[PDB]
Amino acid sequence: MELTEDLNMELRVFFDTNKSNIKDQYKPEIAKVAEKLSEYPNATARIEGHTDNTGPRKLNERLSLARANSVKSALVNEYNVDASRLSTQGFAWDQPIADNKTKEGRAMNRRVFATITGSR
Amino acid sequence: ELTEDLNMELRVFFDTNKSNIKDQYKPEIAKVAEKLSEYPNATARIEGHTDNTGPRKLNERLSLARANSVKSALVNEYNVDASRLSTQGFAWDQPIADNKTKEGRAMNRRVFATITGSR
Repeated sequence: MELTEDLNMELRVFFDTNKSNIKDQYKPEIAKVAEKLSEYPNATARIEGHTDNTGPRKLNERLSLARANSVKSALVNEYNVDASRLSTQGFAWDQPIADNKTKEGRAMNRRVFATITGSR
Repeated sequence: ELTEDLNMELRVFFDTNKSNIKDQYKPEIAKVAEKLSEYPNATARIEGHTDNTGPRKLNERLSLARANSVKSALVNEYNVDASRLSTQGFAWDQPIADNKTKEGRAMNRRVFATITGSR
């Protein structure tokens, strides 16, 4: 007998300008991700952070990575997920998903998108 | 967004001329029923086969009887809705082993069921 269940999950977290903290509104989503990572012990997560295009380049390279690491930290420290199962990478303002010329668009760009995949 | 995809393959083997489900296969059939409940939209494609010995008509009926035997166990013993399960017999047309050997023929007298679903 061959039995496989494949998990596919996408997480989206947004941040305030120049901030890398996890706003309470996203805790329920992060909790759901931790739950599935427990339900699928072999699953891994690709966490990628981003920034809008305002401010010094290096500040944003660092900030984008800090955002991705903030999500990883929440999973690792609050939910005890094995750190090695999660990758983090920052892309500064290089991959926008919205218009940087508006407040709303910049808000969409200050984000962390994570893809969780794996089978059991 | 979140999704879970189910992919299962059940393999049941039969003795010459037989289409009964040997008790050793009940645990696996039980597992299939469990997953069909966990993934309510799942369906199964049950395909029966025979080795190349005997009349063509015997094997056309036997291959299908084997597939239906698996379907019947799920429907009657596990209350699985019949419409979610398709059955088809291929006689000896799709061997997976050499019919020249005893063990090869044993492998060919089978029913392979593919279960797919998502939630």
